[PDB]
Parts: sequence; C-alpha cells; structure tokens
Amino acid sequence: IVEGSDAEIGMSPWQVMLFRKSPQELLCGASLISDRWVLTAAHCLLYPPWDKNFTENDLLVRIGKHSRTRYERNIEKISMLEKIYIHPRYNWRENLDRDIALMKLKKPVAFSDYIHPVCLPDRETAASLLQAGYKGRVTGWGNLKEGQPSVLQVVNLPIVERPVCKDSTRIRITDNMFCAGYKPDEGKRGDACEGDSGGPFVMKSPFNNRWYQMGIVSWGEGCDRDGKYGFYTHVFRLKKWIQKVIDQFG
Amino acid sequence: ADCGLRPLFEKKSLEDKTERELLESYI
DNA sequence: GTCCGTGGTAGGGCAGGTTGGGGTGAC
Ligand SMILES: *C[C@@](*)(O)[C@H](CCCNC(N)=[NH2+])NC(=O)[C@@H]1CCCN1C(=O)[C@H](N)Cc1ccccc1
Ligand SMILES: *[C@@H]1O[C@H](CO)[C@@H](O)[C@H](O)[C@H]1NC(C)=O
Ligand code: NA
Repeated sequence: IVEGSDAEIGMSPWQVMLFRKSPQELLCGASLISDRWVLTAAHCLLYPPWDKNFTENDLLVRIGKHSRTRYERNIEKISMLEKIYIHPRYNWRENLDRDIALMKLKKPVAFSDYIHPVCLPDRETAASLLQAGYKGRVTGWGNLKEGQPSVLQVVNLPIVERPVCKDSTRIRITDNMFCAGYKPDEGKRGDACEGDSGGPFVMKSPFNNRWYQMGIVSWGEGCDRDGKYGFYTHVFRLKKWIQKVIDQFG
Repeated sequence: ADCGLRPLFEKKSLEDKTERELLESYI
C-alpha cells in the first residue's frame, strides 16, 4: 500500500497472509471467506512468464495477523492448503483477465475477535455499491512505494469510471476488472502496489452494517502514478464460479 | 451468515477511524 | 439498435466443464 496507513487492530479480520515456505517469503495477500475457504489472486499461485506454479505443499497461510514481523501468540493462526482452484479462464499473457483463485484449507479455522470472514456481493450489492466515486478500502503488507511495512496498511480509494480506466493504460481492460484511485488533481493519493495482490477491496454497505469484498487486488503499472489506476478482479462477476467450487468440492 | 460484521467493531457498536469517509462517498 | 464461444491461459471439439453470463453492461 502506497500512501496508506497503519490499520487498527481487528479492522480487517478477514485479512490473510500467503506464504512461500522455503525460502520463507511474504507472497501476497488473501481473504477469509468461510472457515475452510480463502480467496486470492491467481497470479499469486500461477504466473508462467516467471515459471511460477505453486503446489499446496509450497505454501502456508497466516490469518488473524496484524504485524508482519512478530508471531502474535493466541492471535494468529497458520493453515495448510488442501487444494488450489484457479479459474479455468484466467489469462496470464494478455491482461490477467479473471485473476482469481480459491484455496481450501486442510482444517477449518476457529473465528475470534481477530479472525472473521467477509461477505461476498450478490446482484444487489453490485447494483448498489459499484459506482464511480464510491470508495472502498484495500489492505496489504506489500510495497510502500514502487520498503515493507511492519503493520498492515489500509487505504480508501474511489472506484473510477470505466472509460477513464480504459484510456489510462494500453493493456486491454476487461469486464472482469475495475480500477480505483484518485485522479491527478483530486489532491488525495494512494494505491496498492506489488506484494498486495490477493488482498481484498472491501465496501461497507450502508443498508446492513456489513463489509463486502467487491474486488481483489490484481495489477497496475508502477504504484501511485498520476493518471494510473490500480486494477482489481470483479468479485461478483465471478460469484457463480466461487459458489460452485465451494459447493462441489467443499 | 455472520459475514462482514467485525467483532472489534460492528459487533460492539464501534466505528473505525475512516469508515465514515466510505459512507460520505456514497453521498 | 448491436455485441460479448470454438481458441484462448488451454482439450476436445460445437457443450460444457470449476468455463461463453448478462451486466456498474459497453458501444
Ligand atoms: C501479484 C500482485 O502483487 C501485483 C499487484 C500490483 C498492483 N499494482 C498497483 N499499482 N495497484 N500484480 C502484478 O504484479 C501483475 C502480475 C505480474 C505483472 N503484474 C503487473 O501488474 C504488471 N505491472 C503489469 C501487467 C503485466 C502483464 C499483464 C497485466 C499487467
Ligand atoms: C502446475 O503444476 C501442476 C502440479 O504439478 C501440474 O499438474 C500442472 O499442469 C501445472 N500447470 C501449469 C504449468 O500450467
Ligand atoms: Na493514480
């Protein structure tokens, strides 16, 4: 996160840390969607241009965490992965279209003050909340500019109108992605950056007091550049896919 | 079922520092 | 009014799958 801030304790309790075991490595963020399922970006698991294709036994997941260094005893939980599921239509060459993946934990995780799943949108959440100018919140332990924070960073960013997202880059934008960030003159700044992929873009519905993951940090071009916008995987678009794999293989 | 309601916040009628900004952007 | 499935990220093929819906629809 660039131009973000230290999160408050328990502010993002569906936040999940995705790890490479050996050599140890903070790979990406992710999100807790039930006691046995984690959402993340596919490019965190699978990216053939860097000969990156992780197996469940390569990775480890950390939940409930606040500070990136310290083990937090009786606070954080570790999990192993049973299976990874990448979207069959995920495109690693052209534009990270459908950059989404699901991870099934080996054991379920007990919830706590610090470990709590976020909701997914349905048609009405998408209808009501996906509007230019409306802000969501992004969270991660990735780059502060294009070192690395000690504490989870948080920033609020407005959804940007689609033509503006299209125009601002040469990568072929897609219906399964949206972009968010401040326009050059709007004063305010901020963006996700590398190491933040998989983290969630949440929005608090003003109708129930509930948080919804509308996006997944996916890509950008540098971080926090003027006229550049962070890109996020469109969660609701891919809702039916999420429900099927959970239902069928849960 | 209980999704999106944070123990340290919604559950105990507390706001975090900047959630109001989000609300205001919906206006 | 028109347009979003036949390879592509990729097989076996013209459905349907964990996958081509229907919407922040775009145009
Ligand atoms: C894996 C994620 O941490 C990372 C997120 C970067 C988010 N940036 C901003 N400014 N919000 N994603 C990536 O790094 C992806 C995967 C590999 C390359 N990549 C990019 O975003 C490139 N910078 C641009 C790109 C290359 C190919 C296809 C799409 C985008
Ligand atoms: C990634 O690895 C898995 C397990 O080894 C393999 O079966 C799969 O085909 C690989 N996928 C790639 C390289 O796209
Ligand atoms: Na920008």
